[PDB]
Amino acid sequence: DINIDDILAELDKEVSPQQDFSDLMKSWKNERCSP
Amino acid sequence: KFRYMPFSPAGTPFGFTDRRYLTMNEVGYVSTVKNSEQYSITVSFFDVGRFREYHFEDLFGYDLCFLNEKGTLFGQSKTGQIQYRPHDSIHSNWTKIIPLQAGERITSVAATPVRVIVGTSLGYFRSFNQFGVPFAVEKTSPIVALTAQNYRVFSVHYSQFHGLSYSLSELGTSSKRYYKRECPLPMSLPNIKDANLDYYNFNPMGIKSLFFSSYGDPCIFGSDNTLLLLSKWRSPEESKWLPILDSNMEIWKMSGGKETTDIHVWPLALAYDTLNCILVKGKHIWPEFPLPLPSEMEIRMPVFVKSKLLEENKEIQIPVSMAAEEEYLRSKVLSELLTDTLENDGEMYGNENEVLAALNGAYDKALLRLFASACSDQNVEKALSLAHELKQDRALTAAVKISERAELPSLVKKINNIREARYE
Amino acid sequence: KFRYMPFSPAGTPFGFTDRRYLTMNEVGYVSTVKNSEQYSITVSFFDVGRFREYHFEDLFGYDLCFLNEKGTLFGQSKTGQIQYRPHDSIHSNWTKIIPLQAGERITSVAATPVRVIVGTSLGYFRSFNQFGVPFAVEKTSPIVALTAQNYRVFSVHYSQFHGLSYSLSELGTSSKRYYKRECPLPMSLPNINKDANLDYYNFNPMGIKSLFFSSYGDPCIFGSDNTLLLLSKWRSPEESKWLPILDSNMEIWKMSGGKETTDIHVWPLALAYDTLNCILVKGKHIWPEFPLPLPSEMEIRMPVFVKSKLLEENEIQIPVSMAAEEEYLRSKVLSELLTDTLENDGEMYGNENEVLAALNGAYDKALLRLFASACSDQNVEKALSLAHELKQDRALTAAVKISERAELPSLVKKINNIREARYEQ
Amino acid sequence: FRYMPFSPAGTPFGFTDRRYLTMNEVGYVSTVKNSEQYSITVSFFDVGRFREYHFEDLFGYDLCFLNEKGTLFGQSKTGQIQYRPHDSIHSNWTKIIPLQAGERITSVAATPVRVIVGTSLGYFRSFNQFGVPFAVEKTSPIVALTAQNYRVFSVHYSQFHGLSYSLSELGTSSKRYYKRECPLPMSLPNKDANLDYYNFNPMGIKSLFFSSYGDPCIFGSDNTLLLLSKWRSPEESKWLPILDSNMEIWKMSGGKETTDIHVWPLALAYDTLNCILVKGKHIWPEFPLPLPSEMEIRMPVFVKSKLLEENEIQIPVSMAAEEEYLRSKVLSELLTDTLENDGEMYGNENEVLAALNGAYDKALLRLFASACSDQNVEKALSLAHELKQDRALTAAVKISERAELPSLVKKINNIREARYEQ
Repeated sequence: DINIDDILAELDKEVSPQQDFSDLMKSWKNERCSP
Repeated sequence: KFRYMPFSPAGTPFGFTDRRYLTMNEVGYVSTVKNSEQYSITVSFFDVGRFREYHFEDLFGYDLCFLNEKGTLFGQSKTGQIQYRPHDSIHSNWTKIIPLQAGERITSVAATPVRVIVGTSLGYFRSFNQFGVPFAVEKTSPIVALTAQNYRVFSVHYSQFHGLSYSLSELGTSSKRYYKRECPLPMSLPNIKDANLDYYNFNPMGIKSLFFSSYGDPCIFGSDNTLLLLSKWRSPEESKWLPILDSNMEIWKMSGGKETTDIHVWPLALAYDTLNCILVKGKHIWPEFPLPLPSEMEIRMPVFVKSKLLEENKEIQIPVSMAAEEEYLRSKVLSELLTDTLENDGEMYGNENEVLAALNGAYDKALLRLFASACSDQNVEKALSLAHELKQDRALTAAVKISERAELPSLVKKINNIREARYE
Repeated sequence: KFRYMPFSPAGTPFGFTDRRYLTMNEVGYVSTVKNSEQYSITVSFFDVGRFREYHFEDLFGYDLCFLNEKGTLFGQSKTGQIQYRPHDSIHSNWTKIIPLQAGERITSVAATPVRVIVGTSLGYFRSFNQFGVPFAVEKTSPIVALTAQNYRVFSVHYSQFHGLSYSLSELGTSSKRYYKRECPLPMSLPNINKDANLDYYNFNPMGIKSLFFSSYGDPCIFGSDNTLLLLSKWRSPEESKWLPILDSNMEIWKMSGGKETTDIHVWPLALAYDTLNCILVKGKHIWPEFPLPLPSEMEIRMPVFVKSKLLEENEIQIPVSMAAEEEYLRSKVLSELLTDTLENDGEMYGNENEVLAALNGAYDKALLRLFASACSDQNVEKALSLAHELKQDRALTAAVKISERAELPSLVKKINNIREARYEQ
Repeated sequence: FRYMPFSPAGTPFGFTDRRYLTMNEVGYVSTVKNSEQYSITVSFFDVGRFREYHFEDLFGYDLCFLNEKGTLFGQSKTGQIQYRPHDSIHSNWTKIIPLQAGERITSVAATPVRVIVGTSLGYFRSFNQFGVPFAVEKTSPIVALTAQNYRVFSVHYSQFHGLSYSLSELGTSSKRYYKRECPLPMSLPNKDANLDYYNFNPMGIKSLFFSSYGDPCIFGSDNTLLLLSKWRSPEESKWLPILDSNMEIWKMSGGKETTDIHVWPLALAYDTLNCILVKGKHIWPEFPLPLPSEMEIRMPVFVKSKLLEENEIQIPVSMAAEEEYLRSKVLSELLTDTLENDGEMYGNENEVLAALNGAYDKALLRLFASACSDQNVEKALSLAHELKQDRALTAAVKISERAELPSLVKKINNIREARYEQ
């Protein structure tokens, strides 16, 4: 079972506003619960 | 003996109920209901934006219905009455009755955006125009089903003597071309439960449904419950039906290896790489008036040995090798058809080029899994053959790296020669 | 179990009558009667002049006879004998004993000026040229019937395992090309569910009344359905298709004026351009009797009519628009076949040019009548289509007149655009 | 339909523990029912090429394709398929196909280039020479699978489609179908040994096999050798009953049909069928395999009744001339087809064609003398037309003089003029 999974991986290795919204929502939760 | 009965794609019988789906397809589904003699026909469209639902009562009791974006083709076999109803409503529902000799019963009706087609038990193919002006009448082997997608019309010519046959043709506005004519259709008829027979009474041929593919490749689903696609249909020389799904095996798979029965894939239409169909988990293989949400299943090359899976299980586990082979074959056939359509009919969506590129990538990487499998077996010759089929030279770098990690210096040398040859 | 009873085009059974008819080619009818242990063969001719009706007493009982201008092909299936008899005394009545394996029965024998064909029940196709010289032998599907004209060879084949089929072929100089090879014929098959009709089935189990090529050689066959099927565009198999050009059943029911007459029957002889040469038998025996009647020659009619509405409107009375539809479709198919012959087969009679011109005129006049009907219906779209199908600009201006008197100025503009595109092209 | 598995030219056990899986020019796979196990004796008519090893088969592979590079062994029920290359360097790789309920491998065509597997359901399947899948598709129920040089030729019968055949060859891009599921004209079968072989081979095809050049050939229950002449030209493709083993055995038997004699065609050596004559109740060869009795090709033009009336059977000179005419015609055609496509694979085919022209024209001149004896001007004239070379025209005019028929003399002279002038 030659583990080519690394080989297939590397062969596959060849500021999102959505992300910003997610960060905001996490931050807002933390603010709400944070003392 | 066999009985010739009216048929519509994916139709359903009344059964014990007074309402049945005259037919269903991607565009929509039309279901009728008995109502104090007069029948109530309801025309439902899947895409609400494209069209608007409308229901009318049918005194003629039309049993044959064809649905296409342009309109509907309602007809009654025993009477010969055929009524077309343009969906746009800009044009009146032109209607006429065809000449039905003694015993001549309409087998099915095909609608073309420009022409109209009617099939009879006697095989009296009849052609009318969008406004009902007749075109010509032809005798052919009796047609049981009359799928028609865009200008591509696919017919199933069956006879007690001529046997199972099919004719593929794209009439089009002009340059009518007959891709195939009554060639033998490689499908398996049902074996001769009460609901099964009743459907066979409602569908003697046992055709679960008939339709073209999303891109427009003919698709068939017989009583065997296997979805067969005519690979290379555009080219009769290499035209060949490929089983892209064996619903029974897939159901037994998703069931956790359980031999379920009530499940019944009701073929609705084949999306690219995925089949839109309703899983009727009831005694009646056909669905009920409260039509459920259509289900989507990806196509699967039937290369799974049920015994292998059972031995693995004793959630079904598939060997990475047999899986990889299945994905190899599926990607290969999908890429074949995709390239054929792209070069022959362009693309209705630009994404198809990238889809084909990614599919070629997956094809090469499946060759790479199987290459590693062969290398583990020390079958450097088989692995060399695998790398030979490899489409991408970068994937070939991956393959030579695998051979190095597999400790096959002879293999590595072979793949190096392959690098040079491809560079040549 | 099926019996490969020998049959010849338009041949009739014995019945209780010793007299019968081996074949009824338009050239002549081969009436044969079993006398004592031999058969008195009357080789009659519908044209006695060029071919006098010579009689010869045959002690071999040749069952399969194929008449033609060059001669007649008298052979006995059981003996494998084929005593072809040229009508010209220049060529003797050459005979041959074909190799017949155990149970081999000659199903049919075709006779052509180019060569002579002989089909066997075993499927071992055989064929020899004139004056009895071998031409070629091969294995194919069990030969059912054999109709051939000149190089053209239309062969029908059926097996209990292959099904109804026909291997249409012609003698390509290099080899006998098959336009259609065992193509599934769409012809109707006889249904057991009539004593004379069954006897004919005992004589012709396929219920095939006859196989006769058209005046242009086009494959034409006539059978139990009482309809004539023509393989239009046969020279182009890809686009070829059979057409029920005529239906003797409804045609007779029409000439009876709605008075269904069981006794009347039709016996195919040939197809004179558009009129089907065929005896209108008028006896229990669907086949002609020794006093052979005169040939009944009726024009083809598109089976686009419904008996019910015709009877309600009413030798039948037909709606003018409905008759116009039938005339239009028949004109279309006719002119199509005419151009097919004139170009692929080549003009032969010479008058075919005028025939095609008249067919174009009839096509256009029927289109104009249906267009006037549509304008009366105010279906501007249907009428516009009808105008589009016009194949000449004279009919286009006539349709302009019809629309103007029909007060369809928009449709008149559309016709104007149609002519713009047409004559500007 | 029974749809029993069949291998190229195989035999049943016939209520015995010994039989042959397949017979071929490469060899014959004699197998012994070694209890539950199976001592499959892979016999080779040339064991020098490959050693006859009696490997024991635990799976009792019913199917077995035998190609010189490898002897396949398929099992319809279990679905396992053992491919044992005849080359020790190549190991005996095995595979198990996914078989649906009722799916059973009916036949298999293992070529050195590619491997093909067919089943009862008609689900065509293929792999590489080592067992890597090539392609899979659904077709008519498979009944015969013969392939050499990746020339996949197959037969398919069905209760609905009926008897059919898919002639094909694997083009590099893909496999071009010469005759896709076209209707096979083979005469299906309707004593005890016949019933046994119909239980084993109800299809009635004693063996499906290509010709020496590689043309499709087959031996049906009719006991006649059929060859798809002009197969490379689908429009001109035609099945030719090149042999009627009934007729041949009858002729050598002195006008006496002898049931005990039975022929077994392994292949066709061009103009002499490679076949084993087994004299016994069982039509199939028994364990003491008879020597391959290569039968010369004989067009079944002879009239059985006329042949026996003439009377090893005495044959009329004219009838034998006609048989030579037809045999050389069909042969020459096949040789030309193979030469314009396959070429001089033997290096003798051009000389064989020259000899065939000579003998074909000799038969033409003999029938020409017969026609002149008939004093039929048009008969001998047509025979003169059939002549290819100029010496044939000289012989024809000389014979016409021999039969004092100056009209012919003139006609042959005119044809000769038109020929050598242009």
